[PDB]
Amino acid sequence: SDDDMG
Amino acid sequence: DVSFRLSGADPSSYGMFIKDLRNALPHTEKVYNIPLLLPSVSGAGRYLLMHLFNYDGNTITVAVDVTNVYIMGYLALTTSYFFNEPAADLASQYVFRSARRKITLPYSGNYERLQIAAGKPREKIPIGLPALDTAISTLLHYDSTAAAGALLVLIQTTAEAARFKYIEQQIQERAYRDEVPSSATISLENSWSGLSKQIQLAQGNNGVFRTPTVLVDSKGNRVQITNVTSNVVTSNIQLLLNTKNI
Ligand SMILES: *[C@@H]1O[C@H](CO)[C@@H](O[C@@H]2O[C@H](CO)[C@@H](O)[C@H](O)[C@H]2NC(C)=O)[C@H](O)[C@H]1NC(C)=O
Repeated sequence: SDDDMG
Repeated sequence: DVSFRLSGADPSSYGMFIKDLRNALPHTEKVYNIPLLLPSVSGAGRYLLMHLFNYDGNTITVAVDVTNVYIMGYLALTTSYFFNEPAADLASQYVFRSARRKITLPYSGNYERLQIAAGKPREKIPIGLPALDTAISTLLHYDSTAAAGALLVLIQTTAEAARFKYIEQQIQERAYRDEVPSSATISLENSWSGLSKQIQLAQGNNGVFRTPTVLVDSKGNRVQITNVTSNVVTSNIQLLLNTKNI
């Protein structure tokens, strides 16, 4: 559901 | 078959490929509006062939088990390569029949064995579209150690992005620059089997999971999923592994 990078 | 070309690839054409791959997978029903993969398929119908083209236009054909989206093996020129596992050997008698030689890789296709063979956990391997281009290139010239690392990238950018919208979006962000996967990405990959089962047996139980699943979110914060109402279920997971195969 969430998002960006890591 | 499904196809993806890295020459001129952008976030949008990658998205179209991930969409093509999803509805190339057969299902009879949906559980909470998510396609449920079949318990089994007999013969050559059990396998999907993905043709991948690197930037230079070289190609490999990857065979995918449609009941679980596991990669069984791949064809690079006139050589086929299959994981050292019973599923992949069954697969070998249906796909890549015309290969001049068949090599069995010295490992099975699971993350744990692939990581040992690679010498690196997948936390430390950058992924993205550039990585995928590299992975394709590495695979057409046999080298078992490099192949383990290339397969860890290939699995994540194809199979895992098909299973989760989040991971597809992660890869779209890495269209022109590789980056190691977030913690969330790794816990999702690790929880697919568990989440699939809890979503399935939530359906006679008012959408409530028999056992909560523990994930990690974007901010690296530990979270507990207890029912089908969560964003993971409504807006993330795209395919369910049938409980027969769990
Ligand atoms: C489904 O999941 C949601 C989100 O985790 C649960 O939300 C909680 O609801 C209870 C009671 O309604 C509140 O005490 C909590 O504060 C809520 N948590 C959050 C993070 O907002 C919801 O309860 C679950 N549904 C069922 C039927 O158990």
